[PDB]
Amino acid sequence: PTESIVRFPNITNLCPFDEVFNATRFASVYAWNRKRISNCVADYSVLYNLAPFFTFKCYGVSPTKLNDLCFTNVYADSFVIRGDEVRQIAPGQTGNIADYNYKLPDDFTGCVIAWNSNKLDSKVSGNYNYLYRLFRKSNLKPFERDISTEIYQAGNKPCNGVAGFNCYFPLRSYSFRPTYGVGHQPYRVVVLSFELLHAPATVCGPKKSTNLVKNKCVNFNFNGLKGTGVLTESNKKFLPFQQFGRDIADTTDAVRDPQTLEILDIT
Amino acid sequence: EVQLVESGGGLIQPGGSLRLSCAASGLTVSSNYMHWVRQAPGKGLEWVSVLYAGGSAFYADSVKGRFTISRNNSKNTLYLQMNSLRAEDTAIYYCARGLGDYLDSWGQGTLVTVSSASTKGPSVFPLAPSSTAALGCLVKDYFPEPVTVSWNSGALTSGVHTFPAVLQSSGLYSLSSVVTVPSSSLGTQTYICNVNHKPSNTKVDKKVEPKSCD
Amino acid sequence: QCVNLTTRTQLPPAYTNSFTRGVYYPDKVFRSSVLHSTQDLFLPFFSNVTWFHVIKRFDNPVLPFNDGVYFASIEKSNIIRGWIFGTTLDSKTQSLLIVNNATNVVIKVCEFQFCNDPFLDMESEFRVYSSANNCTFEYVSQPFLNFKNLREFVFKNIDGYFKIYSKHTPIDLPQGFSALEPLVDLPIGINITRFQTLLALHRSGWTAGAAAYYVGYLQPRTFLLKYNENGTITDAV
Amino acid sequence: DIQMTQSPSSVSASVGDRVTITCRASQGIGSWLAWYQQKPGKAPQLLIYAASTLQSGVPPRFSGSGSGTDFTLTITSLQPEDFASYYCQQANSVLALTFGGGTKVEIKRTVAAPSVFIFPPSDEQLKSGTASVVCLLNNFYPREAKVQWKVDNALQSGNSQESVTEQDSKDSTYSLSSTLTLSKADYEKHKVYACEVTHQGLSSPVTKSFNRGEC
Ligand SMILES: *[C@@H]1O[C@H](CO)[C@@H](O)[C@H](O)[C@H]1NC(C)=O
Ligand SMILES: *[C@@H]1O[C@H](CO)[C@@H](O)[C@H](O)[C@H]1NC(C)=O
Ligand SMILES: *[C@@H]1O[C@H](CO)[C@@H](O)[C@H](O)[C@H]1NC(C)=O
Ligand SMILES: *[C@@H]1O[C@H](CO)[C@@H](O)[C@H](O)[C@H]1NC(C)=O
Ligand SMILES: *[C@@H]1O[C@H](CO)[C@@H](O)[C@H](O)[C@H]1NC(C)=O
Ligand SMILES: *[C@@H]1O[C@H](CO)[C@@H](O)[C@H](O)[C@H]1NC(C)=O
Ligand SMILES: *[C@@H]1O[C@H](CO)[C@@H](O)[C@H](O)[C@H]1NC(C)=O
Repeated sequence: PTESIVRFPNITNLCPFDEVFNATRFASVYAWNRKRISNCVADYSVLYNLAPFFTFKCYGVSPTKLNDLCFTNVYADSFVIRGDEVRQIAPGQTGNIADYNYKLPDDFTGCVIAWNSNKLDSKVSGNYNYLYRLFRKSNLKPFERDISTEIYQAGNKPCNGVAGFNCYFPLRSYSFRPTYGVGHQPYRVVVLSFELLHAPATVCGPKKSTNLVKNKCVNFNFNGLKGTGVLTESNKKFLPFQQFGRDIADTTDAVRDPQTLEILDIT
Repeated sequence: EVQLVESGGGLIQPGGSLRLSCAASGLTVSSNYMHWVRQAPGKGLEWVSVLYAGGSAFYADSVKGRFTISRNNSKNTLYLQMNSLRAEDTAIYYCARGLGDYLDSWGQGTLVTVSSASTKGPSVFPLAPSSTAALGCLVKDYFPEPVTVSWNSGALTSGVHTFPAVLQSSGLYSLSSVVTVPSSSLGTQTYICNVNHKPSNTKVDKKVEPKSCD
Repeated sequence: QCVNLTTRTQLPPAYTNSFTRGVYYPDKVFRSSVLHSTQDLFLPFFSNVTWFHVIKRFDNPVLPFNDGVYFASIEKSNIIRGWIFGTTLDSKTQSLLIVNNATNVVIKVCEFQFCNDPFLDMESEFRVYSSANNCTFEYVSQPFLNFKNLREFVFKNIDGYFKIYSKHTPIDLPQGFSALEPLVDLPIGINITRFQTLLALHRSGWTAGAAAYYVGYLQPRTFLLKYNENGTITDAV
Repeated sequence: DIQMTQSPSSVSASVGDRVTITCRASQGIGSWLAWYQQKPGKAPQLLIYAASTLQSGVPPRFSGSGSGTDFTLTITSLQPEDFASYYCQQANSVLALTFGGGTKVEIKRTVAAPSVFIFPPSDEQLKSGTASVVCLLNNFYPREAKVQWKVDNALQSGNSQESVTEQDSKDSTYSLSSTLTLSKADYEKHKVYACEVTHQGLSSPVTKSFNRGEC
């Protein structure tokens, strides 16, 4: 009568999204940390169920199909960005952040996640713990980070690191206070990057199971194998690290699920 | 050590184009942020465009279109592209360089005027004093700005009140200028009223006399 | 970083035939009490297998990885630790590394400046690499382990998968049969040219015990398998 | 998006006084304000940046402070040369500059009251097709001076344009001139012309009304 869903194995190791989204200190805007996430299962539904984010604009992907399709590797970049600059994260945007701090290609896959962080990253006075690049002689290349401590120069004469006229420090400090406006509030933004290569993927996502049905002619689906029969135990003790059995006429006669490791005769 | 030279301003039709040049002496136009400011007469400053150190251009809400900036490294001079104009677009501008959130360098100012009319000769209107006292002249329908007025070929300098130009509803310029005279010197000395300007090169001389019957 | 060796003694390779040793599990699908032939990569019977011996002998030759390699070795006290696969074994190409120390097994595939004699030296000296760079796919797995220990390993590379088959049994090449169970599947997908191994030498210069290993090639031949009701694999044809 | 307003418009103070110029912020912006001073007919110059620091070329007589929403421009000593408009400037995340109104600083004078001096139109103005009549105001303080024209005991609005002369260095005298435009056919409809002003220096307003064609 009904349909039994696929009995994929137990929940394996989870991707470290807890420490990414709840770290006690985030990296600077110019010195943004680069982290690679792989060899786990990705679950974006649990983060979306709480819904603490005010930005969900994504191009090329959909939240419903995130659990179906998957890529080779996941890259995470976490750094504090105010909402004005946040609205500027789109690839079709220009400015100081989009051309001197971070760059996104036109064919970028994925999007970023931003949420309000007015409580954290602030004190009674102005917080000067975060800096950003302001002056550059050329457009920033996509997907790369440059950390230069040299004194930026604008005048014809060169200055040897002094703080004189026509040349100053390119980096500038932030001012985070609780009395600032909504648009000047400091938000915590994490970049979710997706890259697809010719190599097989290593992180896609987990899956659930259903209730057992016995002594009934109910169609099944075990590890992507479709068939009809009655699920009943037997005495066919088999060797481990196998998926399913067969017969002379290629018809499946036994399959084990990675939950109880039973016989589960097909017909 | 910083100096900015502005040129290209003048009187142009609203349905035309103008060339703006901003020359930097001790600054390079392709290594720092560029700032543009505008200031209509009778009010404060306003922002029209900002050019970044890269290939990024930004404009205000009223001027998103019909404005394009383009810098050149051949002679370190900035060029501004314009194709359309409005009635309120005439103002003074000061191209300048500065850092983020504040600018320190500044330049000179070249006036720009947009109108559907052209240069026209003025018409000095005499004023009849009432029989202290006030004496002066009325200037009506003079183009273009600016104009100067002299009393007794510059001999009279006390009590001169040169009022600024004011725009009427018909888009023409009217100016007034009066001086203080005593009642005992009405028939003693004669004052000549001279109004002239370079673009119209008009030479008009007018004398003023108190009214006797009219 | 490594020290070059000079006292190596030249010795021409020898060949010893294999006696029905290359039979392994055809696929993850379990079958029993049936007869079937598969079209996969197998080691042909009555072939020739190159013989290498390490005792004052120090050997680490270079042979091409045209197809999957058959690696059988008699080993005592964990003489060998792992193997490295790379096109040129330098910083301009991607190379695979397998290292098994006394604690665990880590699979880490990055680019390294390999030297001509990468070996191992208690175990507190790792002279196998100098420095790393950008890479990915770092995996940590469980340990894979009178001569009394015999270890057999099968290496395959299809659809970018580094399938490895291992089997440990107690005891030249003795006559018998064994089954190579599938253990770990690694989707790494890199070019295949070489299968250089790693050797560990005890420091007292240095003295090493008796050790030997076998190298073979796999060819797409046809084999007939007779299965058992218990599910094990019997002798083939 | 963001709108900036300045509460002071025209403040009168001597050399030994504080201008107390402030800029009102609708949103919360702190320590990101700059003040600019421009002279009549001269280019503007920077005074302070980030509302706390002082420029090297700017003398240290200028002071400014503000935590999150209110800023001040108190000056320790006022000089006759330092008498110009001040503007509060706030930038955006895309370097979108915003400039609001300006406040002019003068000295309390209130020396006298304006004097009305009307002038009949000339005879040659009749042949020009347009007749104009003007009345003048001089040495009046403060700037509140209505220049409305009452003809035939009827109020008139939107016909005279105010013009305020510049300040001389010695006396700092202000004057007002207004030009009224009327068609030639409308001149014969009326019979007098007058302008009225209200000032604190005079107990009662002074109205000078002259009839058409004679005194
Ligand atoms: C971060 O902490 C909050 C507070 O408990 C929690 O709701 C949220 O799920 C955490 N983030 C992740 C990614 O688990
Ligand atoms: C899978 O998880 C369930 C629930 O915790 C547990 O009972 C079962 O033993 C697990 N299976 C394996 C193979 O660990
Ligand atoms: C294997 O190769 C060796 C030398 O290359 C040769 O002597 C031997 O005959 C070969 N084995 C067979 C079965 O041909
Ligand atoms: C031994 O190997 C494990 C994993 O295989 C690794 O974590 C550890 O650092 C290694 N120890 C040494 C001393 O290299
Ligand atoms: C080399 O490093 C860069 C940045 O660190 C990375 O984008 C790139 O994918 C790396 N290349 C390889 C082959 O891993
Ligand atoms: C392996 O080499 C072939 C040609 O020698 C090349 O086309 C292929 O891309 C290589 N594999 C990888 C994963 O780069
Ligand atoms: C086959 O399985 C049965 C049931 O477990 C067992 O009794 C028997 O010994 C097995 N056969 C062999 C050869 O081990």
